[PDB]
Amino acid sequence: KRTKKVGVTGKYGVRYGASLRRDVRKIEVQQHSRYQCPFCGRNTVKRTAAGIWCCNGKGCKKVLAGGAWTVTTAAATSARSTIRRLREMV
Amino acid sequence: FPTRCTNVFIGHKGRVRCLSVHVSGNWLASGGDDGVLRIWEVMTGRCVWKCSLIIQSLAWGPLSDSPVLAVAVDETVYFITPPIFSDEQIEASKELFTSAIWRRLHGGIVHATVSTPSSIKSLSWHRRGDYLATSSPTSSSQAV
Amino acid sequence: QRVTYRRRLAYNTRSNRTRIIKTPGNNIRYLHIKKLGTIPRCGDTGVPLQGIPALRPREFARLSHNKKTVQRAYGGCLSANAVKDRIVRAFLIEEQKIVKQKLKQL
Amino acid sequence: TINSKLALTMKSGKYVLGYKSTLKTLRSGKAKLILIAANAPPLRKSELEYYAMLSRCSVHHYSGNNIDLGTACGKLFRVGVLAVIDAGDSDILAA
Amino acid sequence: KILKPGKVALITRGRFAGKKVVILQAIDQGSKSHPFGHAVVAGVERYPLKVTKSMGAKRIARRSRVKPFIKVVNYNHLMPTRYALELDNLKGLITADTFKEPTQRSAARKTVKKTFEEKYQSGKSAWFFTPLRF
Amino acid sequence: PRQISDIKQFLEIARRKDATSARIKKNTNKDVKFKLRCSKYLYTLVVADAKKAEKLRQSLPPDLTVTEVG
RNA sequence: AAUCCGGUUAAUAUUCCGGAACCAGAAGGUGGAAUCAACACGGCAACGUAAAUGAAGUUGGAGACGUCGGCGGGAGCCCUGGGAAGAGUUCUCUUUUCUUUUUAACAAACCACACCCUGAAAUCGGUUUAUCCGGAGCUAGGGUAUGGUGUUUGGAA
Repeated sequence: KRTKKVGVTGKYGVRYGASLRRDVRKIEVQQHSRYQCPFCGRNTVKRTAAGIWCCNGKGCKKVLAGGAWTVTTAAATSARSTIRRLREMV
Repeated sequence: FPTRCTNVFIGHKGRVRCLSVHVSGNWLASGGDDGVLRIWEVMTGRCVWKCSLIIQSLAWGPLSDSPVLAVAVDETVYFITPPIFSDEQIEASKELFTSAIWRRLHGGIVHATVSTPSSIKSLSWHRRGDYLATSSPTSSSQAV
Repeated sequence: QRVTYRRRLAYNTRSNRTRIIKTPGNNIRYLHIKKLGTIPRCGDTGVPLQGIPALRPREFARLSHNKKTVQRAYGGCLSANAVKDRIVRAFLIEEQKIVKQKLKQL
Repeated sequence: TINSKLALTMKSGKYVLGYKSTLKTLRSGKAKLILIAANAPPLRKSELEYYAMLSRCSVHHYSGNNIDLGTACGKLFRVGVLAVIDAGDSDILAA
Repeated sequence: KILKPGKVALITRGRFAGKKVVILQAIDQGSKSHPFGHAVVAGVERYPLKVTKSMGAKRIARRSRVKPFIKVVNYNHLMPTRYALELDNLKGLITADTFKEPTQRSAARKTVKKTFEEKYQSGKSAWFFTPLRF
Repeated sequence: PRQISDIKQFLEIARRKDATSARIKKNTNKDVKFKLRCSKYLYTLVVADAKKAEKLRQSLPPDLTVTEVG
C-alpha cells in the first residue's frame, strides 16, 4: 500500500485542504472506475465526458447517457421506477 | 492437312478424360471415368491392352528406353510399365526411382504409388524424366 | 549539414511537412511532402473500410472504379459486418410486420 | 427452479454453449431447448427465435444477464445463449 | 434439418449479399475441398423489374428477364427462411463435377434461368422474386 | 522510368510514331542498355548478351535516330 | 490538383539550360473487354480482377483536427569494421591520422493491427515496458486488407 488514506488524490499533494480533497477522492474513484455494460455484460464501460459512458466492447460500442461521475444515479433510478409504476397503472 | 477422321477407337463405356502417345508413337494410352486403361496401336487400331487396373490424366515418360506411364486416379498416382514393351525396357524403367507418401492383376506391373492430400488434376513430366509435377485445384498452398 | 525550406513558408505547419533526401549530387535537402491519406470509414460502425487505399480526397478520382469499392451490397460504404446486420435485421423485421398483419387482420 | 433444472441438465444430459454452437445445433435440428440471456442483442435474440421456430424448438429468455446465466451454469465465463440437446435426468423440456 | 433442398434462404456474405436463394443440395457433412457444412444454392442476381398493366408486351418481357446465379455457400453465411420454392426440373443438375467443369456450370445456369423465367411468369413465389430492401 | 523486359514490344514502341530517338549504353559490367526516347516515357531494355544486342540494333528500323553512348 | 535531379550567371532560379516526370481539362482515333441469357467472373468467406452502363432523389465517407506519456518501425545525421585513391606526421612510435567513397521526383514488381474461415476453451489460457482479451467463439492452423521515408530494378552514371 503506497498511500494509506489519500488514494487517487495523492497527485494533488498537500494543497486544497483535507476535506476538500476527500470528497474529490470519492467522486474521482467513481469517475475513473470501469462499469459493467448493461447491454453486453463486459466490464468495458468507461467515462468519456461528463454524462457520457462509452462501451469499448468489440461488437457493443454502445454509448450511454448517465451521471457526471457514475453511470447510474439514485435520482435517475428513482425516476425510472416511478415512471415504470405509473405506466403500468395507466 | 489434318483432314477428316479415318480411324475410330471404340470400347470406352464413358468419357475418355485423357490420352497420351508414347515417344515411339506406336502406343496410345487412354483413360477416363470408367477407370479402364486402354493401350492402342495406331497402325491397326486394336486395343491389345484391355487391363483396367476415375482416371484424371496420364502421361508417358520422355525417355524412350524407359517407357513408364504415370496415371492419376483420384489422389493416387501410379507409375505403370506395361509388359507390352521388351523386357530390357522394364529393367531400364526401374532404376529411375528404385510430403506425398510413396509406396512400392492381368499384367499388373506396378512400380510406385504416390498418395496426395488432394485429387491430382494435371500431370507434367520433366525432359529428363526425374521430376513429376502434379497439380490439384482444390488445395492452395500445396496445390502443385 | 543543415537544410532550409524550399518554399517561402517558414513555421512548420500541417502543410509545411518535409522530408530529408540525399541527392545524386551528395546533398542533404528537404523534400516538401503532402499529408497522408485516410481509408474511408464505415457509415454505421465507423470502422475503416477494407479493400480501399488511403489517399487524399482528390487523389481518389484517379483510381479505377473497382479500386475504390468492394463488390458487395453497400460495398465501399459499409463494412461486411454492418451489411450483414442490415440484411438480417431487414429480413427479421419484415417477417414481423407480416406476422403482425396476419394477427390483426383476423 | 429454472436454475436447479439447468444445473442438473448439464450434469445429466447433453448441452452446447455459446452462439455458434447453439446456432449449429438448431440448424442440424437436434436442439430441443434454447436458453437466451437477458442482455442478448435484440437482433441476435430475434434471429435465434427465427431459427427456433423453423426447427420447432422451445425458447426460454433467462431473466438474469449473460454473466448470471454462466454463473448458474457454474462455468466461470459469461454465456449469452446455450442449446439443450438432451435433458437427461432433468425434465427441463416439459417445464 | 432446416436447411433442406427446396428451402428459400438469404445469402448474408459474399458478392451476392442479401439475395434470395433456394437450397439446391445440402452437404452438411462436409467435403475434402469444403471441410465445412456447405450447401449449393441457386439464386437471383438481377431481380426482374416491376411491371405495370399499362406496359406493352415487349417491355413486359424486357423487364421480366431475370439473371440467375449458382453458388456453394457456407451454412453460417446462409440465413434460412420459412418460405419454400418448388424446384421442379431442378432436382438433379448440380454435382461436384458440375462445378469442376464450367460447361456443366454454364448449362446449370441456363437451366436455372429458364426455370426462374417460367416460374416468374406463372406468378408463383412472389416473395422469392421480389428484391429485399435493406 | 519504364523498364521493358520484352524485346519485341521494345521494337514495336520503337516503330511507333511517338518514338523520336534511341540511345545505346555500354556499361563496364558488360551489359547493353537500349533506351528509347518516346513522347511521354523513356523505355529502356537491358540485355546481357552482346550478339543479341547487336542483332537487336540492326533490327531497329533505319528511320529511327540511334545515338551511341553519351 | 500537379516537379525532381544535375548544371548555368558578375547578379536570377524547385522559374533559365540539359535530362527526367506529373496534374487538370478537351476531343475524336487505335487496341482490349462486356453485350440478342442487354448491363463480367472468381472465393465458403474477409475480398480480388485490365475493363465490368446507372438519370432524378437520398445517404455515407474523406477534407476534419486537443494534450501529455512512454514503446515499436523508417529515413537523414552520428558512431564504426575492411577496400581503394590522394594528402598530414614520422629523431622515435603508430597495418594510422584526415578527406573522398553520393543516388532525386516518378514508373514497375514485392513486402504481416483490423477482419474472415475451421474449431470449441477450467489443470483457464493468450499477451504488454505499461492487464487488457476471449462461449458476443480464446489459444492454435490457414487466409484477406492496408504497402513506404522498405526492398529489387528503371531514372542512372
